Amino acid sequence: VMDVMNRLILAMDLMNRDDALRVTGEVREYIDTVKIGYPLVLSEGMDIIAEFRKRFGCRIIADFKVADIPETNEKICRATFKAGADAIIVHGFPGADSVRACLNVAEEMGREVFLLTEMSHPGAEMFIQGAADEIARMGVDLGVKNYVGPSTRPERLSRLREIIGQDSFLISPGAGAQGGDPGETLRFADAIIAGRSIYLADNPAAAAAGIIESIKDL
Amino acid sequence: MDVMNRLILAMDLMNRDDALRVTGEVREYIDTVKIGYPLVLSEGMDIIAEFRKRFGCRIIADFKVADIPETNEKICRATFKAGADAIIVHGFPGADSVRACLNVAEEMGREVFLLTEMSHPGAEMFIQGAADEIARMGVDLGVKNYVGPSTRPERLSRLREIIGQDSFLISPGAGAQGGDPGETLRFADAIIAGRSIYLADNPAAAAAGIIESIKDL
Ligand SMILES: O=c1cc(O)n([C@@H]2O[C@H](COP(=O)(O)O)[C@@H](O)[C@H]2O)c(=O)[nH]1
Ligand SMILES: O=c1cc(O)n([C@@H]2O[C@H](COP(=O)(O)O)[C@@H](O)[C@H]2O)c(=O)[nH]1
Repeated sequence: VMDVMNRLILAMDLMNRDDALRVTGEVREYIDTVKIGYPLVLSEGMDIIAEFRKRFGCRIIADFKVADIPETNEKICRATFKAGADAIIVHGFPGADSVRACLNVAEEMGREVFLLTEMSHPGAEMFIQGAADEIARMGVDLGVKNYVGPSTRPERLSRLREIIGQDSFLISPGAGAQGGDPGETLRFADAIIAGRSIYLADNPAAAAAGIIESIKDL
Repeated sequence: MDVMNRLILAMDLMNRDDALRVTGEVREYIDTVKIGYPLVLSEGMDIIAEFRKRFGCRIIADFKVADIPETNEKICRATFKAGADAIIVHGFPGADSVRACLNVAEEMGREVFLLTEMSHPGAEMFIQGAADEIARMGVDLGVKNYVGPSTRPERLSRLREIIGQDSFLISPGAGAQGGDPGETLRFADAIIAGRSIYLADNPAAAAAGIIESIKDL
C-alpha cells in the first residue's frame, strides 16, 4: 500500500493556484500525499497536477468521485492518469460495471483506484448508507484494494474495515471541520484526510503539526 | 429550456480539434451541447467559452456532481464561472448535496438537472431501487429538470409520472446503448446522443437521420 507520511492526507480544495501552492508548500514537511479534487482542477486545469509534482513531489490522489457509465468512466480515468495522478477515487453506487471500467484502466496504466463506499455528510444517510456494506463487499469481490469511508460515523467506518479486511488500504475524510475525531478515526483508517482544518488556518503548518501531535502515539 | 429538434449532442470526444469540427458539422441540427469530463479533463474548462463563441449553443455541464455539500458548492461555482448554463447532479448522495447545487444555480442564473436513474446495466444494483425516491426528493426540493434512462422506457415513464408533465426531462441511452429515439421521446422532452453522432462515418448525416426518425414528434 502507499506509504502516507504521518497518516495524514491534505485535501487541497482551495480554488486558486497561488493559494493552493502556498499552503501545500507550507505543510510539505508533514504531508507527502495530496488529494486534489474538482474545486481546484476546474479552477486551474489538470496541469495543476503537473505543477504539484514539479514543486513538491507529493503523491497525488485525484478525488473525482467518478460516477458515470462504464464507457465514460474509462475516458475520465485515462485523462486523469495521463495528467499524472497516482490514483483516482470512484463511486461504488453506480454499480460493478462502472467500477470495473475504472479498475481496467488503472491496471493498464499502472495506477490505483480508491472505492468510495459510505460518505461523511448528513445526506449520505438517505441512500448511500443502506447500500454501503454491499458496495464494500462488491469492491472486495472485484479486487479493489483501496477504499474511502467516513470519519463522522466511527461505527460505520469500523464495519467497512471489517468487510474489506486488515490488508486493504482505507482513507477517511470528515475529521476536523465535519466533526470527526482524528485519533478515533485512525483506529480503523490507515490515514485521515484533512482539508479546511489545515488550509483555512492562520498557520497551516502549525495546524498540520497540531493534528499530528494529537495522534502521535498512533 | 427550448432544445432544437429535441436533440442534445453529447460531445465526449477528447481533443479540441475533433470536438470543434464535429460540433460544427452538426450545428444546423442542434442548439444544445452536453459537455462532460472526457472533453473538459482533456482540454480544460476554457472549452466551454470557446463553444459559446463558435456556436452560440446552450451548454449543459455533465459533471455528475456527487460530493458533500461544501464541495458541491465549489464545483458548481467553478462550472458556472466557466460559462455553463446548467449542471447535472447525482441525487444518490442525498438532499443536502442537491440543495447546495440549487443554491449556487439560483445565485448565478443557471439550472440544475437531477440524475435519478442511470442507463447502464450497473444502475440496477443500487440506483434503480432508490430512483423513485430520488425523483420525489427532487419534487420536494423544487427541482424542475431531470435525467432518466432511454434504455428502460418503463422506468423513464415512471420518472415522468413522478415529476409531472411540467418538469423538463432529458434522456441518454438511445443509439449506442440500445435505446430508441422515438420511444424515448414519448416520455422525455429531449434525447441525448453521443457516439451515434460523433463516431458515425458522417456525423451530419447521422444527426439528420435521427431527426428524420422522430420527424412526427
Ligand atoms: O465522504 C466524503 C468523501 C470525500 O471525498 N470528502 C472530501 O474530503 C474533503 C473533506 O475536507 P474537510 O476536511 O475540509 O471537511 C473534501 O475534499 C471532500 O470533498 C468528504 O468530505 N466526504
Ligand atoms: O445514465 C446516464 C447518464 C448520463 O449522463 N449518460 C451520459 O450520456 C452520454 C451517452 O452517450 P452515448 O449516446 O455515446 O451513449 C454520455 O456522455 C454519458 O456519460 C449516460 O449515458 N447515462
